[PDB]
Amino acid sequence: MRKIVINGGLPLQGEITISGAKNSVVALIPAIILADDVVTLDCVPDISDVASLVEIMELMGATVKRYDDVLEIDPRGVQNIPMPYGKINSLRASYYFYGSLLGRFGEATVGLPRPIDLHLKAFEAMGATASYEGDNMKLSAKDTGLHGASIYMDTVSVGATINTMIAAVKANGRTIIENAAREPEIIDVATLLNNMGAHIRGAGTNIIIIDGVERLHGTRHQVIPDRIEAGTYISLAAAVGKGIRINNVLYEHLEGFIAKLEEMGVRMTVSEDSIFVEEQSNLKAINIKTAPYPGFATDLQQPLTPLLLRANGRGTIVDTIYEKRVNHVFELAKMDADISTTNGHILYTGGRDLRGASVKATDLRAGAALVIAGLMAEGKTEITNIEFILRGYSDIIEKLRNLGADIRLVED
Repeated sequence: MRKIVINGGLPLQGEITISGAKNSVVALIPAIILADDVVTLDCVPDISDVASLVEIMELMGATVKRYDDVLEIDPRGVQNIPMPYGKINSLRASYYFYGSLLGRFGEATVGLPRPIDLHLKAFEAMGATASYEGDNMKLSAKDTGLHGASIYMDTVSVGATINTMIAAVKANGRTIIENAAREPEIIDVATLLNNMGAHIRGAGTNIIIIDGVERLHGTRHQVIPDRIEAGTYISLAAAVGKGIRINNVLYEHLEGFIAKLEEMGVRMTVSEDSIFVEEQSNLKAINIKTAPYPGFATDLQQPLTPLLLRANGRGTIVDTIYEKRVNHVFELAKMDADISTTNGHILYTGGRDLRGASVKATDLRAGAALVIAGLMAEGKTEITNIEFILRGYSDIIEKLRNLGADIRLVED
């Protein structure tokens, strides 16, 4: 079993590039099926989910050219065929094919082995009912096709919002989505569709209005950066770096995260789609309270924690999304960090230097914190159970080594 060995204390310096948003690309790819021509995607992350999606597109009749970070997909040869369960079960959001095939063919036969009910509830309003026979579900629209409807999301859902929006652009009439998700991935998908010739308004707000169109042409879209991976490296560069420029990062997708950094005293210049983090000193301890977008992302409270340990004073970290996301606390405490837990609150007192130890990555974002803390601590830090970290952050070991860090993979 492999592990990450880190000798910290060294100042980091150089350039680093953020990969494409995973949560966005999984919706962009199946949405291409609606197009009548080739659609090109730029800045596509090289992850297992993308590779899996490409195989499915190819199995349904789509030709795909893959090179650099670019995906050229021709959806013209896509056939209306059922999707086998043994090919879609390994997918994150395979339900994004639902709204895709509904707008394209008016039906979708899916294999079965509940947050998916909100998707169906929206499809129901658009005249699409789901039949169940054996181990298969077939979403079938009316003979006239999908039609617009006033949909109020009883629960804020990123998936249900996107899936509804995908099936709405090629429907008949006006579709209004109230209480919709405001996440950046919603805007990214809507941007792709609008550039294909759709009519989407209010993307990014609580009210999205879609005016259906008959045909959709091709276009070229650039996938938005992973805002979480961005905030991870920004927190890293501020903690141990002395001059790191984070490339391919949208400042407008980290409004809440940036505001908290400025409260600490984090100095940084912003130009183009990049952020240059200077060498930090005299940081102030702040309080963190996670919230739905554009609130403080719950997937950023852990990678920010080591930077808070660099700060001076005491603060409090509260996660309203996941009240039990504290599996990083004990591991950081093993590195001589003044961090503890009570109820749901995460107490911390930054200021004192950390010491290298043998820690285990419990989850993805927690392990990212251990890496940052590993670069801070004096001595050697060995992190076990890191297979999901290497998948969460593509080429992370090489990226940090190019920053001047003594990070290394050891297959034990």
